[PDB]
This record gives sequence, structure tokens and C-alpha cells, in this order.
Amino acid sequence: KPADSTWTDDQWNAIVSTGQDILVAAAAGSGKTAVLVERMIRKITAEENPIDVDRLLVVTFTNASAAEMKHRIAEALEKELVQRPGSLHIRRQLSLLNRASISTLHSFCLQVLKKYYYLIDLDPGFRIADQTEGELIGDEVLDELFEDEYAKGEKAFFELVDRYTTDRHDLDLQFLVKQVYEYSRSHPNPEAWLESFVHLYDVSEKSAIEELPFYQYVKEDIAMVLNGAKEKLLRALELTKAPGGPAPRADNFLDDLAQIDELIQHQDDFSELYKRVPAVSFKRAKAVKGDEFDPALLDEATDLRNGAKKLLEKLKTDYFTRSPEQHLKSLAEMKPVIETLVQLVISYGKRFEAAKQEKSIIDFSDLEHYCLAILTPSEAARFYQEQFHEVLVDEYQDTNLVQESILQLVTSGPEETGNLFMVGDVKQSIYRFRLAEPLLFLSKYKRFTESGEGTGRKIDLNKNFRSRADILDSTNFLFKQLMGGKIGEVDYDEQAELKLGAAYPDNDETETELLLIDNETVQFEAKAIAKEIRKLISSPFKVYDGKKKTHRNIQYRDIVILLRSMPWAPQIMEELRAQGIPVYANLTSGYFEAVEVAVALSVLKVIDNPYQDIPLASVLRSPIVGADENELSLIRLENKKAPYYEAMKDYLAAGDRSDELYQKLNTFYGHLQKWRAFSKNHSVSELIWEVYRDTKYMDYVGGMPGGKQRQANLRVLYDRARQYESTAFRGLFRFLRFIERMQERGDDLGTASEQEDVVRLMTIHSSKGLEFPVVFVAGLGRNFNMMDLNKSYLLDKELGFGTKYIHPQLRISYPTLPLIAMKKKMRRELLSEELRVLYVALTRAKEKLFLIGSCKDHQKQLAKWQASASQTDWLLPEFDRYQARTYLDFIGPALARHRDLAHADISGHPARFAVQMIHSYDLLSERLEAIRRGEPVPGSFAFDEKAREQLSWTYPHQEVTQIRTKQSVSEIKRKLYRRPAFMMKKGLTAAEKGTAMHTVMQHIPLSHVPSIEEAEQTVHRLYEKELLTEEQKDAIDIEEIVQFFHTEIGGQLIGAKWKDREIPFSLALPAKEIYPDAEPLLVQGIIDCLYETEDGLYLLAYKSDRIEEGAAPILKKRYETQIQLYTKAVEQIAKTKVKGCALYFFDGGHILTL
Amino acid sequence: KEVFADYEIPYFIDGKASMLNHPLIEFIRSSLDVLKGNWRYEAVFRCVKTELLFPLNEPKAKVREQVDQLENYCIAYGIKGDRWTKGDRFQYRRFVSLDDDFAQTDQEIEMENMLNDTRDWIVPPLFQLQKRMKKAKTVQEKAEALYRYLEETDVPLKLDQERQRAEDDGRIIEAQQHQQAWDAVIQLLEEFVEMMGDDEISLDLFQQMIEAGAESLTFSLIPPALDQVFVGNMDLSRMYGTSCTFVLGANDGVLPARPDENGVLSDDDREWLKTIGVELSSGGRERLLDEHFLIYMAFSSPSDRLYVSYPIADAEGKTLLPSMIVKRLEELFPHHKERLLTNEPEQVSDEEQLMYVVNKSVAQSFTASQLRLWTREYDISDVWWSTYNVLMSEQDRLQSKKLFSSLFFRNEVKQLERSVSRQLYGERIQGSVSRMETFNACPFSHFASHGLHLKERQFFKLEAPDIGQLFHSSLKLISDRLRDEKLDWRDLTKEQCELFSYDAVERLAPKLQKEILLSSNRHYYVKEKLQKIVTRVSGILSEHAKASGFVPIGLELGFGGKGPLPPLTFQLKNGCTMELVGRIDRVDKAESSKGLLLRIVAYKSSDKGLDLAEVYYGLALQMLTYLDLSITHSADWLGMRATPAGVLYFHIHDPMIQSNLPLGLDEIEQEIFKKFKMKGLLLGDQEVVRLMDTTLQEGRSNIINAGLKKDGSLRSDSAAVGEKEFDLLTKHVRRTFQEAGEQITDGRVSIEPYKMKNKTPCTYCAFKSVCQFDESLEENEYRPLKAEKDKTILEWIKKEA
DNA sequence: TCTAATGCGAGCACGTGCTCGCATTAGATTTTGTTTT
Ligand code: SF4
Repeated sequence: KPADSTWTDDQWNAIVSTGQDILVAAAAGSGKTAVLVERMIRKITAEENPIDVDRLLVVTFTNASAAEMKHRIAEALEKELVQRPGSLHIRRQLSLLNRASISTLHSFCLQVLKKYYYLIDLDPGFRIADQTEGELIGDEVLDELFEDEYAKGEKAFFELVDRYTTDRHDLDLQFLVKQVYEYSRSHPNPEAWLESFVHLYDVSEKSAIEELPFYQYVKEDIAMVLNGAKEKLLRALELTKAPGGPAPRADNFLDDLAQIDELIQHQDDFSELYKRVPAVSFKRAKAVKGDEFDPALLDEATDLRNGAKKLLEKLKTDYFTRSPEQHLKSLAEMKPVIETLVQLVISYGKRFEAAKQEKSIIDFSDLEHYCLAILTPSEAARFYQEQFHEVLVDEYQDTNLVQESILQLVTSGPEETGNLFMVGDVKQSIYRFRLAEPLLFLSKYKRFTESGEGTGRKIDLNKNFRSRADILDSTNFLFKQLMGGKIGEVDYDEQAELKLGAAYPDNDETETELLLIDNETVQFEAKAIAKEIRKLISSPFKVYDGKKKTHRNIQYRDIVILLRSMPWAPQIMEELRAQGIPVYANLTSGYFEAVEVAVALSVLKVIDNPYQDIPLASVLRSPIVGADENELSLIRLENKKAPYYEAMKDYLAAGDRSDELYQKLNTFYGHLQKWRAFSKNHSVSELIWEVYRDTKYMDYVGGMPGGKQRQANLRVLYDRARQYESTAFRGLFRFLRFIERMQERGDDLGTASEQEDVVRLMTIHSSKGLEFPVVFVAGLGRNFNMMDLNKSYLLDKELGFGTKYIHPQLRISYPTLPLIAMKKKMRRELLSEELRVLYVALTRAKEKLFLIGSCKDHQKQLAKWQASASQTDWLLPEFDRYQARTYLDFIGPALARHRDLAHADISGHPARFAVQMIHSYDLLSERLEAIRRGEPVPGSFAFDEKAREQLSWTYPHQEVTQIRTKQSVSEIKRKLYRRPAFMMKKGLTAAEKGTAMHTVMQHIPLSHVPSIEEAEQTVHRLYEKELLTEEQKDAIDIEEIVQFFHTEIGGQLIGAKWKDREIPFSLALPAKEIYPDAEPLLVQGIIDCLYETEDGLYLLAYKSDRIEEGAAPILKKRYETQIQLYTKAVEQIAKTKVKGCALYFFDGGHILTL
Repeated sequence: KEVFADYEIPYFIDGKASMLNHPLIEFIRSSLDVLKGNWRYEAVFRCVKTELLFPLNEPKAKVREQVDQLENYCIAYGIKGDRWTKGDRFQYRRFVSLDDDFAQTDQEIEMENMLNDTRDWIVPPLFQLQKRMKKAKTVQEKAEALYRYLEETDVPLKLDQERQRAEDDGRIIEAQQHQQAWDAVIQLLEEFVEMMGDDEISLDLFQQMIEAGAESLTFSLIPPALDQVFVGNMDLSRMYGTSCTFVLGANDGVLPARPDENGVLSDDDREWLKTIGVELSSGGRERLLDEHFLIYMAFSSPSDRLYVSYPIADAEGKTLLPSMIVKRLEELFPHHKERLLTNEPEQVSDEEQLMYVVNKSVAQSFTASQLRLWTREYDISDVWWSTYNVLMSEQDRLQSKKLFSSLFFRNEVKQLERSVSRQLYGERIQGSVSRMETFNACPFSHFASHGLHLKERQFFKLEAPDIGQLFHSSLKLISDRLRDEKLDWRDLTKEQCELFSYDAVERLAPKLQKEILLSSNRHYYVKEKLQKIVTRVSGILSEHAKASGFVPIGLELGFGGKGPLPPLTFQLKNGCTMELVGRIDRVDKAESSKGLLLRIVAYKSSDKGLDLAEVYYGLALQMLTYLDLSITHSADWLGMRATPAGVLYFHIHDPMIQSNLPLGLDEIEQEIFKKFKMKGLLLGDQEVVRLMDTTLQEGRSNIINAGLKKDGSLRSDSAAVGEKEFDLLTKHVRRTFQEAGEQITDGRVSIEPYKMKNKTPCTYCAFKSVCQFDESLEENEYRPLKAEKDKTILEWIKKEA
């Protein structure tokens, strides 16, 4: 249904369209979130036939997006509720939203695991392990597997080891195993993908090179460089037509070109190229003598021709130094080694899963794979299909194959009539190293149509509502000449270009700036950045608030520096902090190089094992103790051969208390011993906190340069210890081992101020989804990371595993053809990703842009840029874009044709640029001493009285904060490690028999004196009522039961007005009556018997004490306080009075009165 | 717990503590881990450090100090498994070199005895436990074996002593939990044998169930007192007469809390079962809707004041969102101020900053931060100045003064007093080139090395220096056997090289790093790798011998100490004599027209050659020192005054050539041979070059880094220099040693690391936690060394002359 | 770990001059990071 309400037609399509799988290509700045929300709201808040929220499935990249989704949906539900308050449905959706399925894919998979744990071999109470924890488990099973393989000693294994290890150790092999396994985990069937490795090496001499898969990349590479050698020579030929250009040398060029064209004719024939390419030679350059020429152009043409020479020689050394038959033979010889490798990796996988199951543990990879195992479509899958009416997926361009196989599985119906709704943008796919596939998005882009006729719908959102025209124009201009072909993987045309949709009052300083620095380079860089920032702050720059239409002077909050990498961040932070610019940046590593963390860890180490000289010396020299070098050496002087700890003990054993160094070491020693005993009974976290308060080290570092950070570094160590308590539970032993093992393999943790007026320095990758008025992108004059394409082996999504030809005995190695193919492929893929990184970089802004890079010589590099910018067509030469290794190599030539820095439309594009050729030379107390002395500062402060009142204050009722409320009679009077039941003899103990008689006494009829028969009858009934255990019933004396009722007190018990037994009481006693100094505490108990006669109220209690005159005075005091507590209870609560108490003893039938 | 303890607030937590930290439970669990994992290092010392294995009525502080040194020993020697249960004594020797063999010092015997005593009281109870456990089949006898293990070690008595100590210190609640722990364990065993006493069970499943039961163990709830702050939940916790109620964690997902459905029955299951007629527990949507009633009961409980708080960030730094309740309260009470809770007082009013100072500890904590903030040009509130004055007005002020000493803290290093340095280093510094280089790189690193003699924890792991020693001693052995059988390196065949090298490594293996190469199959293969390396090196040395005019004089020739050559001696201002002993790797002599020629060759594991910049800064002084001594003593030791032929590095390795051309076996052999082309420095003349490579007629050399033209003169690519440069370099080395030794005796121990070519010595140093170097902290900076070209260096050495 | 400057001789073009072809060392430079409870 069509309607109008501030949406665009495309956005409208993305909201209302239903019936098939829909792909929404949301550009940067497009209201993808708002559209997604509105689309959901309509389904949730419809009038005709609404659906519940829990019938949907929203998959996000980060939890931030899911939470934001939840809140915006909530706000919309609130608005709807304002318009229709009465509706039960709309109200109910707000309650359901907390239980809604708005999660990440990992979280959803977790839900599936928790629900269908029984389908696969999984524990219902499984725990998702730490990355370090799992990797330590992996390391262990690797060592065990390797040890087992060495033990078997198979030839194939040694053959593998000898090839993929150094001459001294076998680490590199185990790293290879880990890598292959991880890379295999990114396929919905890891084992099959691993077993497809051998198909690449299953060749012979009779095999056609041009028919094999990997050759697809070998082909284009040749077609590229040859076409790169032709053009490079055509430009030389054109340079012969120039007036100052050399005319005779064109003959040589006309020869060389003819040779290259000859090669281009046979590009599809690899066998022919082997015969032709190595035979190509460039004739001696015909020297041009005369002053009618031009030395610059003369020497330039030679450079171009030598460029063709370089390219050709590179092509020959890449492919044509051995025959295609020899290539095939080499590739065929490597097959068994590949088979061994695969089986080894598979073994590691099975061992790793078994190990993880042993501890009820899964990975993040297991989170996807176990979920997928569950869904396979199985009953679970059909249930989830039934439940979800639609599945929404955000950032679809970063979805991997396993995630996709889960999405396609949980969605109901084929692609033509599916419910899978997905939104994203390939141009912003910057996560390929995490093995995500943007081709998954692009394939569905081409597969779909703009209509929904018998296929999936594609919808393109072009309008950018959040950024200025200058930004969009600059971006479109640059990436029109950069993205496309094999370097962009996507054609940069209309319907892909950014379109203006933001209403902006024009400013004159919004033009994109480029700052090129001549000649740390980062020093000059950051200084130039600082100057521009300072100029932007000093002279009022107005930032426009699009929502409220008001200009505000720019804050430090609105300025962000974006970097490709973070090693440059510290220096930039230091320089900007020096310039007076507030800077914040988050670090994902460098936590264990912080001095405070090193010292605190050293303390934990000494507490674990004091006989470690280095952590000890660390603690001693640290502010914790404060020993200086003279004092430390003094400690060593006492004992030179023994450990440093022994030397410390010896100094303590020989030193006098009048020494300051003695006080240091002694106080530390007492502290140390306390910690030793403390660590054994408490957790690690508790030990850390106790250390922190006993040393005040956290308080100390809080008062030194950068203490804000330092205290946080010490805080997260406590929090990390608490985190570890789940992994393998508590203990300094376990904790320190875990940290040590984490560092020894090279793993790290973050150093983990979001308030205004701070300049954020962060990675371009992290800036994804964020937006700022002013964006600085530096390091543009710095090389990309091509370290991936150097090793003897390589891993690919399609081709699988490539590797050099390695012969251990002959000590020879040389690259195999599929390896080189993979290198070319991975390079241009990497370059594509980098180009997309530059894209999100430039699109993260709203007002102004700042491009900054460095170089060696300005003019020569400008000519280098002009060399690439000679073509009339929009798109820059694909080979020149391929040869790029620096971000400048992308920006420069694209900017060379522009009017500011080459006819036709390219000059007239509405993009504006400002270029600055910067050079390196152009960038070039009373209170204090009072505190140092320990003396107070002089002055009258308003809070002096308050502070001194509060520091002296003591809680009025402190003496009763520790006093137990509930007490017991035995405990008041007061104011054995038993053996197992199956180790002792058969029952019958003192307490058993005593209680067994007590039960009879409290259950025996008090109507009249019973005989032996009546007593035995009562006992028998208590035996049948299960009031008495059979062992309690078997062992009983019958005499004392008779003896009591023959007594005086017994006779008075039988004859009484009123009787009661086992009367539970709670008594409130003033605190003073039990405690010496300075509010009722409770005292509970059970009075055995009470009876009332015409004389008064009498108390009775039974005791099974050992007796058989002299025992009576002892028994009197043994239960004195007890009886007094009983009498106090009756007299205070019942408000009556007790006249006389009586205690009966079974052992003999004695009675004493109190 | 920790915050209220620190803020002196008495509390009552309606929750039962876990026993998983109690020494008794850990003792049991880690014991079963010893039995299951076959006596792993971790399980064994987890078992020991619970102190329940400690000898009865022995000083805990002494027993611990014994266990520790046993631990360090177990770590360095990789003791595990049956080695614990073997009859063999743990043999100890503080220092062993594979070039000789001594006898045990009385000290080492004393130490070894102590170690074996410690082992002898640790093993038996743990051993006997493994005996019965293997033999026990049913559950009852396994639990019986476990309990016997508890009683034999006198655990009840040790727990009783511990709780008595706890009572004595006043920790009565801590004292009670011991008896609680024992009762818990005994009850667990009883229930176990009650349900499956006669059932035969495996050790793994027994441990699994013991572990499972131990995880459930809870200490009895600490009884409520007369005056406590009641901290509890919002589901089962009950209250009465509450005046003030604090509501915590008003975050989304937390309040209302999303109910985890999981069990045997799902929400759809229970829902359908509800429609059938079966009424079970509530569902997810039901318990989610009950949340409002719970929030209602919590909000309506306080009589006087209600506080609703929420954190915006988690422990790591992840953003936490406010609840729907916060917004609801913002609706019901639209003009109610939101109060900010922060540990950064400068973000709240002075009246709120005044609430911080509640006692001495927290006041000191905050005011130290406030003082640092004050040093950063901030007008901090006067309340902290008031509290500061109070903290310096009462008795305990030195503690506060010490805390506030951080305000002016820098990583300063006090120079060692003359008396202290003289006593520490000694009257005579008997050192080496390595020590002098260590000082030159960083003075403080030298102070911690050859001063404090701090030793890093020794591990049962094969490192690079150990392997280097293996190579050195191997070549030494081969050389000796060569002179024994009247053989020369020229006369060595492939078979002979292989057998010689293999046997040499075989001889050195059982004395290399606590016999690590014999400890596993993996290290066995490492041994074979090393044998292959020594083999190929032997072959290269053979080929080199057949193409060189230089004959090796003394291999591993030591100067000073017991060596044939006398030590180089230095005199200092302090009066302390400084002599350097060392071991020259190899010295070669050769006759020529210039007279006698001497060159020094050192076996390196790296290929990189001598850097004149590194020599200038005294970082590479080995070779030139060796050459200086060899030349200066060439008369009294050998024959006549000789001439420096040069210094050479030999790369010991087994290379893999990466050729892009189909090579033949001979071409491959040549490409391998070319990888051993020695780097270093040479004498700038044709005769010497021809003496080091007699094969070289014209072109480049495959043995030495030099070449020849048609004339006979060496090309500019040759790493050679005149005799002037050599003598100049040696004099520079001597001056470096003199100055270094001078600064050492003066007591200079400052932290001064260098940074040349983006390289720092700090990366290879283990004293990083001792020096506590902080670049951000001023007065602490690297020493930028300009990596100049050789000619610039030599020009500097000339201008210094 | 691959990329750029250096040394010197050989042969090809206009006996001498100059460009190429080879072989090497130094040499400079240098990551990205969600995800659960
Ligand atoms: S680490 Fe760097 S600074 Fe600290 S001592 Fe070793 S060398 Fe000197």
C-alpha cells in the first residue's frame, strides 16, 4: 500500500514490501535503523491483523544496535499507546519487548543451545569459555597430539615437520595447525573443506593448467601486467611525439611494444607463454644526442621502458622460470604432505572438541556450529520457522558462511517467497580478516531485481540525511575513480553514489583539506593536526544542529582523529596533550607493560613464592616498600650466594630496630606473611583488595602522573581475578599461572571517559556507525599491511591451502603456482577491503574533512600522481590502483585531475579541496612544599569544622553491631570432628538414648501412674507411629520410666490443675545482662514440662546425665543458668511466678530441686 | 563486602557463602587431580599449598619456605609423574657446564638434602592414596580410601589448630567454617556411599561426583545481629519496619529481569500443558509480568526514603542502559533531580564532596587524588584542604605523608655510595665483555645483574643460549677428536662428518639443561635437528679449510683465570683494579708478506655482521677485544708481533635455499655453501683476501665478504678497512672499557636505555618490573643513538683521538 | 621480508663511449577486533 509521511520512495519500499526475501542496500547516512524500526512497528502496531513481537527475529552485529533497536521500538510503542491508550495488544507488546528476540546471532545460537542441548552431545549447563582459556586448552591438546605423533614416529609426519618447521624447533608447524583449523571453522562443513585440500594437488603432467580453478587468478594477473606494460610503453611512444621528447628511441619502443603484443596474443595459452616470455629482450636503447631534446623527458622515457622491463622480469620469475610440466610435477609431489597435514588438523579438531566437552566448555565458533548441528531442517528448525514470521538481519555484508547457513535455515520458505529481510552495504564491508563474506551480499544483489517479480527484492537507499554536500561530493568524486573492477569489486555508479538529503546552511571552511608533509614523522603529523585543531577552536567554528537548527561553537567533542592502526596513537596523544588538546583513546593491548600492573603482579608472585628475586626486588623498590638502590645493595651484602629473599630475612635477623631500612623490610615482612596466610583461605580477588588496602598502592598511584588511568589499571586486575574465578576457580597459584601462560603466548588485555570536550583518537574500524562534525584521517602516507602474503603457506576460502615446494633433504624451496595465484588474489582482495576502510573513514563525517599524509619529496610525488592521472575515462587504471600500497596512492592521482590541484566533467564536479604543502620545518609554590614537608597548609577553610567533626565521629551503637540477635541457652552459659557413619559401629550413642527417653517422657500419658505393661505399650505405639527409630526402640531401659512416676515430683505431676510439656519460648533480654558494656537480643529454648497445683507453678526438666550426693552440687551449677533462663521466661512472659524447679535424672532415678 | 568493610558499614547478606576457597575442599579436589593427571606440577603444589600436608607441629613459616624452593626446583627440572614416586633422590647442582664436570659442594648437598626431605613428607600420603584408589573398585572403598587419606594426614587436628588460631585473632566466624567444612565433606561421603556404596565406579566418575557435590557446598548463613544494614534480593527477601531502601542495578535486562526459561519444559510446553489441565510453575511471560509486582513491593517498602540507583557502565567499560522504571519515575516525579554518584568528587557539589570523608582510609584515598588534580591546575574544593589539614593534625600523619609523597614521585635512582659500591662490586672487578656491554646498554640493568645478582625463575625449557653452548662444545669435541686421529678438517668426508657430529651431540645431550633433550620424543627429534645442524656446519668448515690459508691456533681459547692467556688489566681512580676474563671462540694464523696475520672467528646463531655504530656505543665489543688481546700477546704466546687480519662471524645453521630456478645437485650444494659466507670486518688489501679465499681469482668470494677486480685491488663492496681503522677501533674499545669501569666503581646505576633503529634493549631484559621505567613520567627517557655510517663513526673516533 | 641503491665489467652502438646485465647488501618499514551470562 502506498502512502506519504516524510519517507522517501525507496525507504517506503523498505518499510512496506512483503512476500519475498528483501535486500536493502542502505548507504552511509541513510536511515536504515529508522526504516527498520518503522517496518517492525507497522507489523507490531497494525489494525487489521497485528503480530506479536516475539514472532520476529532481529539479528544485529553489536549489542549496542540491538539495545538501540529495543529502545526506539519502545518509544514508538509509547507513541502508539498515546494515540490508542485502550488497546490491550499495544500495551502487551511493550511487556513482550523485554522477551523479544532482538539479539546478536551468537546470542540467538546460545538460546538454541540452551533449549536443544539434548539433540547434540552437549551439557545443559555449559559455559562459553574465555578466549585465553580456550586457547590454553587448544595449546595443551596440541602439545599432547604432537607428542603422540612423535611417539608413533610415522614417516609422513616427520616429512610434514621437516618442511614446515625451522631447524631448531617445531613451533611454526603447530601455528600452522592452529591457523588451518581456525580457517576451517569458517565453513559450514570444516571436515569436508579440509578434505578438499588434496583436490588442488591432485594433478599430473597430462593436466591442463588453464582448466584448473586457481588459474583464474593466474590468467588475469598476466592479462593485467602485460596490459600494464603496453600502456607504460604507449606513454613512452606518446612522449616521442612531444617537442622536447626523443624521436629516434621510438624505434626501440615500437619493437618492445610489438613483443608485448605478441605475448598478449597468447595470454590464454600458458604453455605458449612459457616459450615466449623468457625469450623477450629489449634492444639496446638508441642514445639521443643533442640539445634539441629534453633531459627530463629523455630520462623519463627510459624509466617507463625500464618499468616494462621490471614488469616482464617479474612476470617471468613469477611463472616462467620452469616449464608448466615441471610446475605440475612439483604440485603433484606436495600432495602426500597435504594429506598428512589435513589428517593432523582433523585430529587436533577432534581432540580439541573432546577436551572442551570434558570441561563442559564451548567456543564462539562452537556457538555457531553446535547451533547449526541442532538445526539440521530438523524439528527445532521447523519450530523456529513456525515461530518467526520474519527475520531481520543488519550489517549483512559482514555475514559469514556458517551464519548464513543458520539464517537460511531458520527462515521459512524458498528465496522467491522467503521472509529473510536483510540490510547492509558492501562499500562498508571492512571485516574480511574475520573471514566474513561480502560476496554473499553482492551475489544476492545481482541475483535480485528492483521489483519482486518471481524473485527477491533489492532496494537502494541513496539519500544521505546526516552529512553535508561537500562531504558527499568529495567521497563520490574520489571513489568514482577508485572503486570498481578488481580493486573495488563493485561498480561505482549512480544508484550507488551518495545523494544529498541534508538541509544545510552553507559554510566557507567546509572544503576537504589535504596536508602533505615534507622531510618521527608522526611528530610532525600530530603537530600539524594540532595546529589545524587549534585554529578551528580559536576562531569560532559553527556546528549546525540539524534537529533544532541552531549553531554552536565547536567543542573538543566534535573533533575526532581516525587512524588505520593504533601504534601511532600514543605519540599523537602525547603531542596533542602537550599542545593543550584534550585527548581520549581506547587500547586493546599494553596492559601488562604498565608499571603499576607489573608491580601489583610482582606482589602476587612474592605472595605465591617469595624465592623469586626479580618480583621481590620489584616490590622492594616500588613505593610499596620504598627501598632505594643503596638499601637494596645493602640487603644483598648480607648474603651474596643465597636467594634475595634469604638475604632480606638475614638483614632482618641481623638488623637493629633503629634502622629505617629495617622498618621497611620488617613491615613488608609482616605484611608478606599475613598475605601468605590470607591467600590460602580467601580467593584471589579478595587477596588483591586486601593487598591494595594494606599497601595503599592504589591510593598511591592515584596521586601520581596519570593516576586516573593507573587506578583503573589496578581496578581491572581485581575485576579480572573475579572473572577468572569461573574459569578454573580460585587460587593465586591458578590465577598467576593463567596470567603467565597468557603472556608467554603473547596474549594481552585492554587498559579499560565518555564525557564532552575530549578529542577521540580511534581506529577507522571502530568509527563504523558513529558520526562527527570534524574528522581527521592521518597515516595516509603510510604503507598498508601486506605481511599476510609472505609466508611459505597460505589459506584461501575457495582454493583452500597453498604452499611452497619444500624438500627437506635437498635444502631447496620454491613457490608453487597456486601459491602465487593465491597471493595475487589475496592482494587485490586486501586492497578492496582497504579501499572500503577509506570509504567508511570519509563517510563518518557530517561537516568537514581532514586528509593528512606524509612523503619524502613533494614535487616528484606530484608528478608521480600526474602519471596515473592521464586517462580520460572516470575510473583510474586498474593496474595503477593495484600497485597502490599507500592511501595516498589512492587519493593523489584521483585528486590530480581535479580543478584545484584533465578536461571534461571530472573538472566540474561539485567537490572542493584545499591543499597545503606543509614542510617539517614549518611545523617545528607554598602549598606544594607544604605537602612535601608533611606540614599542614596555613589558612582558614570553610569545611575545617565539618571535616574534623566527621573524621572523629564514632557510631553510637557500635558495640552491638557484632552481637548475635538470636542466642541459645548452651551458648549463653558458654559465654569434635566426627567419623563417617559407615566407619563406626551400629548406632546406640548417648545422645540417641537420651533423646529416645526424652520422647517417651514427653509422650507418656499423665492421667495416672502406669505399670510396666502400659509403658511398654506406649513405647510400642511410638514404634508403630514412627515417632521412635527401631534402633532407638530396641535400646531402652525400662526401669527409670517407672521410677519417675513413683517419685514425689512425679506424683505432684500426675495430680495437678493444669499440665503442659515441650513449651517453645522466645525471650527478649537486655544487652547488658549478657554483655559487659552498654536493645533486646533473643533467647529461645524448649521447656520440658510445666504443671500447676494449688500451691503454685512448678517447672520440670529431664536430664540423661551420667551419675552412677557429691554429684548433686556439680549438676546444680551445670544447669543453673538454664533453669534461671526458663524461670525468667515464664515469670516475664506469662507474668506469673515459678515456685520451685525440679530436675529428674534417668541414671538412678534421682531428683534435685532449685 | 569489600566496600562496606572499607567504609565501616556492618551488613547482613541474605546468602550462603561457598566452600570452594576453603583449604579442606581444595585439598581434596587437587588431590584427586594429582591422581587423575598423574602427578602434574599444578595439581601437586595446589595440593601442597593448602598446607594440610604439612608436617604436624612444625613451623608453618619454615615448611612454606622449604616447599617454595622445592617448587622452584620442580619447575627448573620439569619434575612430574612417576618421578615423584621413583626411589631416586632428587639430585641438585647449582651450576653445570657441559664442557666439564665437578663434585657437589657441601652447600649443594645441604640443599639437595632439604629438597629430598620435603619430597619425602609430601609424597607418601599422596602416594598411598593412589595405591588404594587404583585397587578400590566400588564407591564405598574409594570414599574410604579418601577419608583414610584425610585421617592419616591428621587433617582434623590441623583444622582444629587453625580455628583455634582464628579464635585467638578474633576471627570467630572464620573459625566456625572449618568444622563446617569437615562436617560437609563427611556428609557428602556418607550420602555418596548411601546411594551407590556397593556400585562399582570409575575414578573419573568418582572425581566428577565429588567435584559436583563440592560445588554445591554452602556455609551456614551468618546469623543476623542487633544492628546491621540488610542487603538482599527482590524475590524472596522479606523486610519489616524499613526506613530507607536502596534499590540497585536499575538497568535494562536486569530490572525487569528477562527470565531464562530453560529446563526440561519450555514456555510453549508449559503453555500447552496449561490449556490441557496440568498446572505447573509459571512461564517466561508470566514471571516477566510479575516483575512489576516485585518492583512495586521493593519501592513501597521504605517508610522514610527511597533510593533508585543504576550504573551506566559495567566492570569492563561496556555501556549499561537505564531501565524503563527510571523513565517511569521521571514521569511520576517530573521535577525530581537526578543525583550523580562518582568516585571523581570534582563532578559534584562541595556539599556532596563533604559526604566522602567518612573515615581516615577513604579520606586519604580521595584527597590524594584531589591533590594530584590540584597539581594539574585545578581549583579543587576546600573540603579536601580541610581534611588534609586534619590528616596532618592527628597522630598518624607519617602514613598520610608517605601516601602524599606520590605527588612529587619520579622514578629517581640514587647513586651508590663509594663504600656500598666497593663492598658490592668488590675490590677487584673480575668481569667480561658481556658485562661491559650490559652496562653500556643500560647502567641499571648492570646494577640488577652483576650487582644485586637477581636471578629469573629457571624453567625446564630449552632456550637459545643453551643451544649455542651445545654448538660450541660440539665443534670443540669434534676438533679434539680430529687432532687425536691425526685428521684435519680437509680430510673429513660426508660419512665422517655425520658420525662425528652425531656422536658429539650424543655426548653433550645428557648434560644440557637438566637432561631436557631426553625428557620427551619431541625433544629427541630436536636433538636430531641439532645433530643435522652440527653435521652440515662440519661439512662447511671442511670446505672452508680447503680454501683458506688460515690455520686455527686455539679453539675456545680462554684468557684470564685459568686460561693460557693473561687477563687484560685496567687501573681506576677509586683504586679498584678491573680485569676481564673471557673465551675467544677461534683464532687463526697465516703467513704473508706483511708478516704474521691473526684473525678471530666467533660462532654466532645470527647472520648479521659487526656494526661500527654498535661498536662506537660499546654495544659490540666482543670481537675487537679478542683481536686486541690476540695481537698484543702474539709474541709471548705464539711467536712474533702479528697483524690484525680481521674479525669474522660464522652463522651456525642448516639453511633452506629459496631459488627461483631449477637447480642441479651441484648448483644446490653451491647455493647452500654461499649461505655460510662469513660477515664481519677485513684488512684492506689483496693479499689478506687471497689468504682467506685461495679459490677467488676474480669476482666475489663465497667465503668472505670481499671481491677482486681485474687489477687485483678489492672492490668497494668489500667489508675491509686499513690497519689504521683497526688500531683506531681497538683503542676505542679500550677507552670504552676504561670509562665504563670508571663509572661502575663510581656507583653509577641510573636507568638509561637506548633506542637505535627502533630497537630497545628493554625487550630482551628481565628487569622491566624492577626498573619500573615509565616514559610518560618525566626524567625517564630513552637515549636516542644516531645510526650513522661506518665512515662517520671512524671519523668520530678519529676526532676523539 | 621484499624493495631500492651500489659496483663493475661486458658488449653494442656511434676505438671509444655508454647502456645493460648481473650480483649483492643494506634497508626501510611495520594491523584491523563482536560475540554470553
Ligand atoms: S628494562 Fe630497559 S630500562 Fe628497565 S633495566 Fe632492562 S634495560 Fe634498563
